[PDB]
Amino acid sequence: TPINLVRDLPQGFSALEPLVDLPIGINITRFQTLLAL
Amino acid sequence: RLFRKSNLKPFERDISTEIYQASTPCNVEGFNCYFPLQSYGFQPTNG
Repeated sequence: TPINLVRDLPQGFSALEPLVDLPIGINITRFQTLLAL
Repeated sequence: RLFRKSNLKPFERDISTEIYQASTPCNVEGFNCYFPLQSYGFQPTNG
């Protein structure tokens, strides 16, 4: 996005474009972000 | 796998060795709770 705005999210619109689908399946849950330091 | 708590969904894998409680709860072999897996007697003599 061109996202810069001022504060919080703006009133705009756009959409994703999928990249890949890999075969994990196997009951996926508990997504966890990897924060840096 | 001969025992499982709940039926697996289509295209699902169960490599876990979770012991099943097939009515007396267990915490564990011989009777009423077994190793989930069971082996095949594949022998040439088998029909």
